[PDB]
Amino acid sequence: MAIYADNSYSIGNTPLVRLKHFGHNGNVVVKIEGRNPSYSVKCRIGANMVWQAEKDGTLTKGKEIVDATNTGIALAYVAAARGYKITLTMPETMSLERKRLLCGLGVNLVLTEGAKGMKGAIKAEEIVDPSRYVMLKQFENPANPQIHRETTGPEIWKDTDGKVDVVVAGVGTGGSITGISRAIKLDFGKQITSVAVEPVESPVISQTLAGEEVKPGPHKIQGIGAGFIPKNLDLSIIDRVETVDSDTALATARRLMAEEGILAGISSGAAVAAADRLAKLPEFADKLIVVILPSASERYLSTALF
Amino acid sequence: MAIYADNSYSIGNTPLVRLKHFGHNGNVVVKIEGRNPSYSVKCRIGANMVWQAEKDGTLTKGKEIVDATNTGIALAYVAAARGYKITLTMPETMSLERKRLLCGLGVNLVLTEGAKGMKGAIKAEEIVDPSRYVMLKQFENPANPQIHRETTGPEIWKDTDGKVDVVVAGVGTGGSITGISRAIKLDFGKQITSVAVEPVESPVISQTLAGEEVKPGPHKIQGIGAGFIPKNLDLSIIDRVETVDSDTALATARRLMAEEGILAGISSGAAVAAADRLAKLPEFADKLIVVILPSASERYLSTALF
Amino acid sequence: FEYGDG
Amino acid sequence: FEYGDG
Ligand SMILES: C=C(/N=C/c1c(COP(=O)(O)O)cnc(C)c1O)C(=O)O
Ligand SMILES: C=C(/N=C/c1c(COP(=O)(O)O)cnc(C)c1O)C(=O)O
Ligand SMILES: CC(=O)OC[C@H](N)C(=O)O
Ligand SMILES: CC(=O)OC[C@H](N)C(=O)O
Repeated sequence: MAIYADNSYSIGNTPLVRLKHFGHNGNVVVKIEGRNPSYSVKCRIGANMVWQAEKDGTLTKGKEIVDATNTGIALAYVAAARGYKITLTMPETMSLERKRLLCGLGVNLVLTEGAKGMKGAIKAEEIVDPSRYVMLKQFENPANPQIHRETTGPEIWKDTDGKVDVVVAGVGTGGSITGISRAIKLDFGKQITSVAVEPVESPVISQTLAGEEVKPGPHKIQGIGAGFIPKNLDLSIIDRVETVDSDTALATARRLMAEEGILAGISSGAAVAAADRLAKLPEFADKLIVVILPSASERYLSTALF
Repeated sequence: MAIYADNSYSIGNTPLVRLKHFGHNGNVVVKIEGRNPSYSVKCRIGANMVWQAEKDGTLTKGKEIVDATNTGIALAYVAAARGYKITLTMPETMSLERKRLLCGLGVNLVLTEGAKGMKGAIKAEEIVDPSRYVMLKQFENPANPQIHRETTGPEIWKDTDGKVDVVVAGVGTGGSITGISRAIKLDFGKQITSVAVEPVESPVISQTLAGEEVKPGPHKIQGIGAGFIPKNLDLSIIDRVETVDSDTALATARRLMAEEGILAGISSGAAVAAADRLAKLPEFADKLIVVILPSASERYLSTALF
Repeated sequence: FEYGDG
Repeated sequence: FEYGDG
């Protein structure tokens, strides 16, 4: 009987869809993480961070969840499904529909100033006298990459029958590309190309790897470009870094909608734009490129996407 | 290789989630059709109606799709994915986010007057000099119930290991409960209880079956309560009809969100409210009740749901 | 007219 | 400040 005891266990098994108007002869395939319990890739880590914290006793009945953040919407539905209280912090700058959703899920919301971005959101460590609160810390909590190592990567391996050659993923916390790369490279033993994507507006991974001045900047690609290197980004399994600009990312997401019939978020367009560039290099012509589409476009109705 | 050639083939395989704060000792289970390509149950019929129309030559390159309508958003992403033009009609009264979504998908939109409702929307048969246009007619097109007979019903049978005793579904076109009931009753041979749900504001199925005056009325449960008996509702496999009021349906959807962590639409709350009532009858105590949750709550951010 | 009646 | 820079 495939009946889940609560919504948190229904995470993953997202589909692979071949692109028709990007890439070269179908070499670009997308993984639609929009099709998850709270409709983003973060559902996977919202569940596992809560699960793991239960497993080692730091999360118990009567403790209240805290973190800074789609991760919020993920933790909120998990908190609701499993019966936890939850306070959150989010940059004010994020789309209204994720603001609106959190309130309906029972969250104690606390917006933070947009100019300070995620660093400002992480005004959350402030929040956690302990004993009552527990902060889950998505940017460094290893339970974030390991759910991707346990489910998302294996889903990609199985659905491609081991044929995946390249994985393209935008980087926020870095959990996705880390767990996925570790699974396919270390668990399944295949030397793929792991491609991190970041905004050209805030290319801190590129600058770091080049031994250059780290200069983050503001951008419109919600989800990625934290402005620093997160602990949950394993630089050692990253083979390549692609940068993408906001306008192109937006245009690409619109194209996914109107030309492919795929309802994808802003960061999904960035990831595909990056993948499309690699896919049109002759060196990648015989390569199957798998691209993570982290979220769905209805969570961006209030944004420059529409 | 589980890679879909376009987004239309990725329909279905939606999850079953056990409810914790409804029913009696876990006898209520929900099927989350929010987890579909365009995030509603209608994805299934958007795909199959287009597929079937291709298969018998009425839909060809250069023909333009028409119908009246979530079905719109379903046909739109399929039209985009497979390369068809599409005009639609929808009652003005429907949520802004489904209006907004259609435009981004490439649709030629035409809103109709709310007081006239769906009948008014079906100002669409108007639209189809033929030869160019083809109307798919979801309220009578048999390809609507048969995709539910081919996928949704079998998904329910398999995931419950044949243990499903009751299926609760709201009725719009009637395609869902018809195909599902036919599958489980005729294909798998199990005499379940098929429960149609309609608004108490517009109980035309109840009135018809009672041989009483059919008096439809206005209501807030988007998706169901067309105000007439659709051809795609097979009355012969309907064992029971439950009515639910708008306020209770809204309250139930909010509860699903805040207490179960399930992001469900307005009609999903109606279906669960009906199921909950049956589930608390001693005659249904040893019965596994499966409830269709047709859509997801972010498509209702502009509604009385929020 | 909410539904609407049609 | 769009991103934001943090
Ligand atoms: C950091 C989170 N978002 C992750 C994310 C990402 C990046 O995924 P990883 O964190 O696993 O790198 C990409 N695109 C979108 C829309 C995302 O929400 C958050 O919701 O706070
Ligand atoms: C008639 C359509 N909707 C079907 C529907 C239904 C009813 O499903 P069936 O048409 O299969 O009966 C229930 N709830 C929601 C939200 C729905 O969108 C339409 O989108 O026009
Ligand atoms: C969705 C949100 O803004 O969070 C994304 C991620 N925390 C980041 O670096 O922005
Ligand atoms: C979502 C929409 O309004 O359509 C639902 C269905 N056509 C009905 O009877 O209302």
